[PDB]
Amino acid sequence: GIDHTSKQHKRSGHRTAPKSDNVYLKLLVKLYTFLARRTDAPFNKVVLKALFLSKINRPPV
Amino acid sequence: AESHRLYVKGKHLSYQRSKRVNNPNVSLIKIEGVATPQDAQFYLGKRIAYVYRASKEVRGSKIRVMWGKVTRTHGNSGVVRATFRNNLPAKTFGASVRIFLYPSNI
Amino acid sequence: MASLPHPKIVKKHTKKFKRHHSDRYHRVAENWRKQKGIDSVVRRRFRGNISQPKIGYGSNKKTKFLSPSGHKTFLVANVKDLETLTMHTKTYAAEIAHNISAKNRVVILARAKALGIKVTNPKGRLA
Amino acid sequence: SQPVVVIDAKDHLLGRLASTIAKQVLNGQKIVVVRAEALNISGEFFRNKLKYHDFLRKATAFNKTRGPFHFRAPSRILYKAIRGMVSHKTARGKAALERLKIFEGIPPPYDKKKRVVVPQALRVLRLKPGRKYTTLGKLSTSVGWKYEDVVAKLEDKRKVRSAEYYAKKRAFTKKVSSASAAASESDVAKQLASFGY
Amino acid sequence: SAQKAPKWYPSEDVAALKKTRKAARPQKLRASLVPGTVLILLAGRFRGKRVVYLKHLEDNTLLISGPFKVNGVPLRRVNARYVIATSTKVSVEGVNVEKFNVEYFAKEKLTKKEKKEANLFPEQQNKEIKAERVEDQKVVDKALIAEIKKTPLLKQYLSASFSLKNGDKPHMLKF
RNA sequence: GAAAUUGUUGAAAGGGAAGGGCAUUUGAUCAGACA
RNA sequence: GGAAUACUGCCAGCUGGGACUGAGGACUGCGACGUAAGUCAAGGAUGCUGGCAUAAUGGUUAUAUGCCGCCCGUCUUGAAA
RNA sequence: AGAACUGGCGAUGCGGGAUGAACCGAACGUAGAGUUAAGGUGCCGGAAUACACGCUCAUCAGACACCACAAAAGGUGUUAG
RNA sequence: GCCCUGAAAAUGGAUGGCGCUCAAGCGUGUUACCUAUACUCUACCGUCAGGGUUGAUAUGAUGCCCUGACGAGUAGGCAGGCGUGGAGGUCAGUGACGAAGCCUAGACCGUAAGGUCGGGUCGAACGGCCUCUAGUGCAGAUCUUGGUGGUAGUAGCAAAUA
RNA sequence: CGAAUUGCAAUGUCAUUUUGCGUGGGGAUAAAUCAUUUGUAUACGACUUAGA
Repeated sequence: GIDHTSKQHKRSGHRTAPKSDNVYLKLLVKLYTFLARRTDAPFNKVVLKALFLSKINRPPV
Repeated sequence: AESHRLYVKGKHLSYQRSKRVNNPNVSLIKIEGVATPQDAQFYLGKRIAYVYRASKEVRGSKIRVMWGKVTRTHGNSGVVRATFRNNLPAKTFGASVRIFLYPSNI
Repeated sequence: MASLPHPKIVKKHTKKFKRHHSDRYHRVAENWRKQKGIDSVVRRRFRGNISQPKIGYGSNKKTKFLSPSGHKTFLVANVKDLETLTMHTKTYAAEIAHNISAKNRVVILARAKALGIKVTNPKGRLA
Repeated sequence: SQPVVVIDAKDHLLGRLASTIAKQVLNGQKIVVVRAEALNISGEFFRNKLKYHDFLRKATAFNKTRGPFHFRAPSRILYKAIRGMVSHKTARGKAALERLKIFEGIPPPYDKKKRVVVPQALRVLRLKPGRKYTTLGKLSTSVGWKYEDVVAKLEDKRKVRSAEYYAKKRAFTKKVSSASAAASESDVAKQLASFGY
Repeated sequence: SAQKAPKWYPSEDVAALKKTRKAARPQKLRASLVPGTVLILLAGRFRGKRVVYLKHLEDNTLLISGPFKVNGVPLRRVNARYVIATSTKVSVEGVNVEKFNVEYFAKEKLTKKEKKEANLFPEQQNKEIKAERVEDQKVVDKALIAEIKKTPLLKQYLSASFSLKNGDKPHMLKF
């Protein structure tokens, strides 16, 4: 067997889609996934990873 | 005159096994005249048959044959392992199987 | 109908996975229930004892839900349900429901013989 | 290789026979063992006697008809040794131990049938010369056998009835060798001698 | 509505194979299989028979003819594993066999698919024998018999049949 | 009109327990036509 | 004084037999052989032949056999107890 | 009975130690082929009644650590020194 | 060094058993051989991670595809799911030409919870799907109620004169 | 003298006990148990005896 350094089968503690069911947020996710995949920019990625956020980590400005 | 055989009579000794547990997927065959793994290597690949008499007459006849083949050698005294299409029934540990010469190297 | 698109169906552990001590007590059915005990011999996975279910036994994704012919089953109740499998024919096969009237078995089968659909239970209430 | 085997047990060692028998009979060969009163065993007589008197000691206390049946005949001592070497409690050991037929002396059926010898158990080959060995007839008699003086009265008749056969056969074949030696000076034999016959 | 459909019913029109890269090349035989050498069959109708090897056909097989006069076989083809190749040879340079090939022996039986219901001798080309094979079998053995009748005890050896005796240990004896 | 429990019939086995797991023979049954 | 052989090691040296596996499923790539076309054992098996259309073969089920298999739930350091 | 460092049992099956909660090996998806561990190859028991130098013959021999026990003192029994 | 005396315990008994004596014992050495759920290679499942794809195909990117590693587990946590009684929508759902239920060492699917089919029986209502909601799933509690067994055609029906 | 065309391998059929059916050539013509009975016996069965 294998002597383990790491906890096995460990999820990354980030979220990769919104827990919401707002279809008009699913769409912007569909959009920024595309613009983060087929682009060399990090602004898109930041926005993507920000759309997933909860209401306390996504506060009013 | 009498003699018509093209085969080599051997015995089904047992199954492959450890102590206290067994593998019926593999059987051990004792060939008559064979005494070492060198001079058993002639017999690898050869075919093996276990004939038995049944009751029903199916596709013609009352006897039925279970076919298989030799795979390799067992340890230091002329025993070989054999594998069959359908493993042997364990009522035969002491049964005369017949090894042919069918795939030959001569 | 002919169905020549599927590869060598194989089934890991084609037994039935009976409960423990269903063979001894009658109340204890054969529907599987996991032994949560502490001094057990199945939760502990001894030798000579029965085999608990796992995901290792899971069937291949290309040969799941496929009947040995290679079709997979669709439960039908009328002709409207068949007429969806007009096109998905070499993959799907129809199973007429158990609550269907004999008057309505034959019309379904008469439509299936036309559309080339393959039914799994055509000898149900032949009358 | 032969369908049935007939083992003369003179000058043999018991536990070194029985490991050959108990495997040859488990692999499917029928064996009979004959002249078992002439068996041999390691160790001095008093010692191998005490190793039986410490067996007779072992009997089921609450009823001794349930317990270790101490057999006094050589044919049954050997069978004990073999039954121990065999899983007699299954249908494989059972089936094997019915392939065996052990006797004291040589009865008629196996009288006129050839006998053999297991060389990896002969006391001669195995044991050191100078060691003491014990004979099973003397032993069985000392632990309660009864039929020693019978076997000697029968096996002697066997022997004098056999020696005459041997002399008959020898005084027949001495002329077969002469009339086939008188016929070995032709091409039929000068040609076979090149093939190796 | 006794069962819900899958969400889109994926269609599965069959697609093609990948371009394989496995090819055929000529077979490589043993050292012993020299034309003219005696063989010993091991299976079939004529098992036990000693015969003579002639031609490596192109269906991956071996042509033989035990002389029909002797041992009772015609020209036929054999799988080369189900034989033994003895160490006795003959001069075969007197015969001609190039007429023989993988279609000389080929049957064209019209009873190709109906062996399962027509089973009581339907009389569809299954008995006859013709003068087109006997002439080849005659011209070939009339030339081969001669080299047999050079040597002694070969007309008699091919006439015999191979059989294993009791003290025969095939892993030790030299054919 | 369930089950425990019970009778009759039929099949089968059965040396101081029975039942179970792997593997196969034999028997019973089902399979599928690939017409 | 002149060799061999052994022992240990190396070969991107040749060669023979046997066993298990054949996953993937258009093309695209790395390479090799070839004047070129193209061919190849090079990003996972093809060909030829025969047998069967049902006791072929497979599943279930019963029994026989070889090996293994202590009665569950619980408290417990520890339960077949 | 009570502390220290570590490893384990608990919560853990598997091959071995006959059997054993803890020892040796080694940690578990379902399967197939190959190779090994610890332990073993007279038979039960799969595997050499193998090879080699010796010691021992016991009228309670002796034979897989944990482990299931054995001493002081003696013996011209024998072997070597 | 080996062996022996020293060495005595109570049901019959344990190098595991048989048995072993130039060992099948002891010490030591050398090769071969046996075999685990361990190691190596391949297939399959699942989880985790990293990637490619809104070219645009069934507008789906919830999926599809490529690669690699991994898998023990009580108490316990979380996730995805099977199932039951009733509710709102829906299949213009099944049904007296037989619903539901019940029996079925008859069949299929699913790792599995479980679902589906055929046969027999029977006689009036019942389901799939998206969702809502709970008095929602039992082998156990000296559990509750009801019912039935083995022991068992057994103990035993023998004071009071007949 | 025939032996091909089991078409390139598919035990390729013989082994030996047990049972029955009939065919035809013979051969021999009974005891035990229950019930009854005795008591050298006995919980019941059993044992021992007698009965044309």
